[PDB]
Amino acid sequence: EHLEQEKHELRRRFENREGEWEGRVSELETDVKQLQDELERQQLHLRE
Amino acid sequence: ELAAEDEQVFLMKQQSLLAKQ
Amino acid sequence: KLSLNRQFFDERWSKHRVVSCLDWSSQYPELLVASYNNNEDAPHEPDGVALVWNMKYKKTTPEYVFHCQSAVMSATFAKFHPNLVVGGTYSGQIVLWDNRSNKRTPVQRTPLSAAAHTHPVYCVNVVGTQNAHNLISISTDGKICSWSLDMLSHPQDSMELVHKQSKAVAVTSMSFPVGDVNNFVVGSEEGSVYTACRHGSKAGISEMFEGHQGPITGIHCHAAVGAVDFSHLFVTSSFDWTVKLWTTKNNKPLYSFEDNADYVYDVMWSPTHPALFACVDGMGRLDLWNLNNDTEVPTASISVEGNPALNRVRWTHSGREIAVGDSEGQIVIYDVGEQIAVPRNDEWARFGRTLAEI
Amino acid sequence: TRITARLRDQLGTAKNANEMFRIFSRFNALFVRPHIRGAIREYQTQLIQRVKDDIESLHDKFKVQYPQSQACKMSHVRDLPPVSGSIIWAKQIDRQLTAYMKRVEDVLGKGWENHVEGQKLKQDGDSFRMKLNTQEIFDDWARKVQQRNLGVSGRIFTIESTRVRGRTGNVLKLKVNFLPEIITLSKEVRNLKWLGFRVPLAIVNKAHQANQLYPFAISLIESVRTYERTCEKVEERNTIS
Repeated sequence: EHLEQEKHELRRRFENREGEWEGRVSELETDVKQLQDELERQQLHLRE
Repeated sequence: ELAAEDEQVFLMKQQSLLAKQ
Repeated sequence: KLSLNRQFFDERWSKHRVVSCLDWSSQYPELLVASYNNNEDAPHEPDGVALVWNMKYKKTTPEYVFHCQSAVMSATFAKFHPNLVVGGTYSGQIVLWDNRSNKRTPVQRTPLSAAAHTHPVYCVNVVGTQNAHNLISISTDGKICSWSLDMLSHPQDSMELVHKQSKAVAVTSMSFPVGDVNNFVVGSEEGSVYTACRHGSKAGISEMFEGHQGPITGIHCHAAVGAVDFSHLFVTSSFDWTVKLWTTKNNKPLYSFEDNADYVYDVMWSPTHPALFACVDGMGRLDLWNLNNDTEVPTASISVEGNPALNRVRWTHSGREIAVGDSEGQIVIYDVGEQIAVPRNDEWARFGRTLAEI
Repeated sequence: TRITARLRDQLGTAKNANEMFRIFSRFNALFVRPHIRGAIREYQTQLIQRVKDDIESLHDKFKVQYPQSQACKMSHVRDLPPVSGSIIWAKQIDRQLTAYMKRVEDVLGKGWENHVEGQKLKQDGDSFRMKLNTQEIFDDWARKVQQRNLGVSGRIFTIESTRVRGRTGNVLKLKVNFLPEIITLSKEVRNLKWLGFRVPLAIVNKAHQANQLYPFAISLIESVRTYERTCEKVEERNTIS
C-alpha cells in the first residue's frame, strides 16, 4: 500500500511538472513570435 | 438469523473506529 | 410596437428564483415551459423547478409544476413526445417529466457516470424527423451526448469536443440550422463559436471563430425559411455587451451591434421574419432589430417595469409574441406589432441586399 | 458645401454621443479634406462633452460595486465564480472605456490628445482606467487561497452528521470527502487562465486534481446515493430485510 501511494504521488508530480513545462514552452514561443513581429515592424520602419 | 447492520448502528460503529484513530 | 400581453408569476414556486430557460411547445404553441434554479431564500424547498404556463386560458396559476433536487439550468419540450418535458440540471442529470404522472419528481434521470454527463448541462434539444429523433445534450466540460427519449440509462452516443491541442471547450449555448441534424453550432465561454459535426468522418469541432472577447451568452441560428435561404446565418450574444451576426462561410464578423450599455444576455431570430431578431440585456431592456429597416438602431425597444435584469428570451412559433424571463422568476410576454413581425414578400430580398451591402 | 448642410442636418437629429459617431462614421472619404474637418470642428467641442457623459455614465456603473450589481447575481446563475466574475465585470467596462476613447480619436483625428479639451478628457479616462485594474483582485485571491491551503486529502470518504426530521438522533449520511469551496477553485483557476492571469503553479495543481477527482468523486456519491436509495426501499418493507 505504501508503494502504491508513492507511485500515485509520483504520477501526480510528474503530470504537474509536465504541465508547467508545456506552459513555459508556450510562453517562450509566444515571446519569440511577438518579438519576430516587432522585428518585422522595425524593418518596415527602416524601409519607410 | 444474520441481519444486515442498520445504517445508524453501522455508522456508529464507524464513528467509534474513526474517533479512536 | 411591443404591447404587454401577459405576465406569469407564481408566489409559492417562482418567487426569488432566476428564469434559467424558456421554450414553446410545437404541438401546443400556447404552452410555455420555464426553468428555475435553487432559491437561496428557501434552502428546504426543491432546488430545481420547472413550470408550464398557458396562454389560451387567462388563469394565472401554473398549468403544470415540476421540481427536482438539482437546479434546472435548462429545459425544453419533447417535440415528438408531447407528454414529456426534458431538462438539464446543475449536477448534470438529464431529468425528464411526464405530465400524465401525478408525481412531480422526474420519472427518469440519467446517471452522472463517466459514460453520461458529469457537469452542468445548459443546452438540450430534440432534433430529427418524426421517424428519427435524438436528444442532444452538452455539458460545461465539453462533453456532448446523444440520448434516446425512450431510454435515458446510457447515451446513444458520447464524446468530448476539442478544437486544437485537445483543449476542452466549455460549451455554454448551442443551436442548429433548420432541418439539419448532423451539423450544429456551439457558443462556448471562450467568446469563440464552433461549427461542429455530430457524426461522420469529421465528427467534432470543425471550425474556430475568434469573434467575441468575452463569454458567449446565447447562440441562435436562422429560423425563418423562404425564398432566399439564410440557414447559414446565426447570431451570438455575449457578456461583452455585443451581439454578433455571422455566417458559416466567413470566419470573421459580418456585423457586430454594440448599442447596448449592458451585458447582452440573449439573442434570437424571429421564426417568420428573416431580417428581424430580438435580444435581451441585464439592464432590463428587450430590443428588436430589423436589419431590413436598420442595422443601426433598435427597431423596437421596451423595458420591463422596474427594469428587472432579463435573462432568457424565447420567440413564439408564430412570431407574433415574445416571452422573456428575468432574474426574479417573473415572465413577461409582449405581442409584436403586425407591421414588424409580419414579413412582406420583399423582406427576403431586402435582407439579401442588406447582407450584400455589408 | 452641400455636405456642410448635411453636417447641419445629421447632428441636429442626434443628441447621444453614440448617435453622432454612427453618422460621423459614414463620412469616411471626407477625413482627407480639411473642409469637412472644420465643419467637424464646429461640432467637436460638443462631442467631447457627449462622450464625457458616456464615460461618466460608465463610471456611474462602476460606482455600484460588483456584488451590488445585477451582474454578480446573474453571474452566479451562470456558473461563474465570484472572483473571476468581478474581474470579468471590470474588464468589460475598461474595454468600453477604450471603445469610447477610439471614437474620440476618430472624432478629433490623430493628435487629439494635444487638444486642451483632449487633455482633460484623457486625464478623466486615465483615472477611471486606473480604478479598473484587475490585477489587484487576482493577486489577493492567490494569497488568500494559499492561506486556506485547499486539498481534498484526508480519506476518500469522510462521513458527516445531519439532523433528520422525525428522528431524535442525528442521522449520519455517507458523503464523499469534499468541501464546497473546492468546486470554486476548479472554476476560478480555469477562468483565470483564460483571462490571462498567471495562476500560481501550486494552486494550479490543487484545482485541476479536484477537477480530475470530480468524475470519480461524483461516481462514488452515485454509489452512496444508490445504496442509500436502495435502503429506504428496504426500510419501506421490513419483510425483505
